[PDB]
Amino acid sequence: STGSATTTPIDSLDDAYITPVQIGTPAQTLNLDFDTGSSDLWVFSSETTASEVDGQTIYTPSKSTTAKLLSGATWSISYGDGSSSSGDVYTDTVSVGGLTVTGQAVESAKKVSSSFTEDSTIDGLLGLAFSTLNTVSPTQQKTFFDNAKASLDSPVFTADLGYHAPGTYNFGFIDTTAYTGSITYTAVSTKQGFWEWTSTGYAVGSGTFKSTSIDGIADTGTTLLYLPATVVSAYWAQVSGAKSSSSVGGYVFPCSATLPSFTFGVGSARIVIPGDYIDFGPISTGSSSCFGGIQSSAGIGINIFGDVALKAAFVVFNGATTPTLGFASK
Ligand SMILES: COc1nncc2c(C)n(C)c(C)c12
Repeated sequence: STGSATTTPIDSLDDAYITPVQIGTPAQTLNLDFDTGSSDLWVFSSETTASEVDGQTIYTPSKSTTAKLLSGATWSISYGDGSSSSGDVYTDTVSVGGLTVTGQAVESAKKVSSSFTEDSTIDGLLGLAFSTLNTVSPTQQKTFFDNAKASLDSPVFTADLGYHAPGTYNFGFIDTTAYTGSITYTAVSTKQGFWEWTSTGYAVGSGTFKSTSIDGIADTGTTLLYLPATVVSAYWAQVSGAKSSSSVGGYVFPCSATLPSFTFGVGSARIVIPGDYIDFGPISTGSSSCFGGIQSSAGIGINIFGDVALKAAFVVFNGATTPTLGFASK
């Protein structure tokens, strides 16, 4: 089997991407944030505290003839941005782009933090990291990909995120029309539960490439590119007036600037992030200070190849017996 679904930016900044997912019988379609940095499929639901729902579409398990309470199971998650959610668990039929898993754990939120309530466009998350990170207790549950894997034509999924435009998540096949040149594959460590790999270096604009190992994660659920402070300082030094602002929470730059590109290494290959991808617009409405898309990972504890980086590539998440990541230009 295979599946193919379109993923769409939630806003004009590409803060996140949503992908429609069918849950239950008859289908209930929710728009979920596919997140290769976590491993829970959780949704706003008929059980979510009413004052914490503000425009999201909810899953109602009592209206699904295939939903079953997973007795005694609970879940609770906290994300790198300080947001959180928790609740109980059902199993139900879940389909993505024509690919169906029966008995998928669907984690129903009883509580969500304010940042989830405030984002009316995201109805929940669909985790695509390794199932060892799944938070369900006392019986840990498998991701949608993990459950689908054995049925797929090939044990892979691909992320093809758009810049200010729709893109695609495919399961079970590699669309050879979706990228240019060849796909360069690189080793993955699953020891922390992430799609963790080592970039071979970087360049800023038309500058020379610096060969240096940068260990980080491929995370579709993180908006920005978070890299070591040395690398980030070298980038922003090329932008007149750019500075790190503790009051704003990162590097800012004049909105009048034209940003340089940023290149990252994948083995001997190179992925070029155009400068425009690094512009996140005014820090507040009407401001002439703009927020940067490359930020320091210092004080996160891990480097994160988030959407800013991933959207410049066609990315293969290879879940073969020894997982690997592939990157191609597009
Ligand atoms: C204008 O965009 C922003 N402004 N201020 C802080 C931000 C943070 C922390 N992130 C991730 C974005 C996209 C920001």
